[PDB]
Amino acid sequence: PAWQARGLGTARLQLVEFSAFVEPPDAVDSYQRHLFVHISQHPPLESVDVRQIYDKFPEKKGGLRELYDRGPPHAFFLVKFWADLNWGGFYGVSSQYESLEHMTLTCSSKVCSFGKQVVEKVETERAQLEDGRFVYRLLRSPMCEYLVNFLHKLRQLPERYMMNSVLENFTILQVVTNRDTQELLLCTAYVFEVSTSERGAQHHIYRLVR
Ligand SMILES: CC(=O)CCc1c[nH]c2ccc(OCc3ccccc3)cc12
Repeated sequence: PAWQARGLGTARLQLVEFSAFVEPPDAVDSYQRHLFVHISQHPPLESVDVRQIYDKFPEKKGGLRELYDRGPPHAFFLVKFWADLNWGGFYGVSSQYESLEHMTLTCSSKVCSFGKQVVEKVETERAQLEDGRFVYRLLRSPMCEYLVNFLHKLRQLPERYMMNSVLENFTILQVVTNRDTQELLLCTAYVFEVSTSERGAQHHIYRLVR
């Protein structure tokens, strides 16, 4: 019917902002950051069948199929990114979410290659009540050396189509849960392409359904 999402969020937990970036060693003297990917959230979304992408994510325990069976279904999103790979500095990742309620969150980010987990970062964040809403800040988390090395390698490939072949097998799953209750709040699958040089980062957000 309606009650379908218009952005990457639920009624309990909206994404405010996400970005992955690099600030070069000279940012100290004149500031600059490069954004590989970026979502800012300050008509319903299109949907994609989750069965179609199981094989791109880990299986057995905390993999897509069992997370979807566990549910709740309305918390599952797919982000397609066109990443801007055109730039020993600082590689970071910043997320911010908002809720009506006070929770401690667990945020897990699982990097996967050919559908199999390679690295995983798990952080927790207690709420900070601000003007009405609660807010959850995970700003400037350092990027896993895995990704940093991946990026440098990807950057050097001589053809966009090779970058996209390589990225065809590279995925990220973000799972955010209420650390106290264990309830799942947001689950986001990321699939990746490279954008062209002078087009910067873009994205498109889908609901995951079945
Ligand atoms: C501390 C960590 O390592 C967490 C990293 C993380 C969580 N969600 C993400 C979504 C996208 C992303 O990187 C963008 C990218 C990756 C590969 C090629 C081009 C662009 C990184 C992350």
